[PDB]
Amino acid sequence: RLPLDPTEFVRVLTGYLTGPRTAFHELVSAIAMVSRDSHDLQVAMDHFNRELMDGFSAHAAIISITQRCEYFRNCEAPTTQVTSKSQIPRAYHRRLRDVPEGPKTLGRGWVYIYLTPEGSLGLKI
Repeated sequence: RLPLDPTEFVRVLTGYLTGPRTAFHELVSAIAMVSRDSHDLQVAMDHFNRELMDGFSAHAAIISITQRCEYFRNCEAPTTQVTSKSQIPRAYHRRLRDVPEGPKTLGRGWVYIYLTPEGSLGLKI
């Protein structure tokens, strides 16, 4: 069999989501981006399937990885670079906040630290 890579991880987990793309899709993508190898991805995936088995929704399970899986819990939120604020999805605009110094952890709910030419805007879950 084939161990996981980020792309398949994102496809499997976001399969359980519906509706327009929201910060939950981005949280899935952040979890995939921030893992160090296939082992972290299958930790996150095993936990996700555990939480669905327990009857949690996909959304709850996704947040539950950031809370209960110890690696992702203590992980710096990933950085995305954009040419401007305009290329950040529009629905996120109202929730963007400026970003502190130091640990912008996934456990504390961060998803993306966007990099813009004038500012470093953070998006929470």
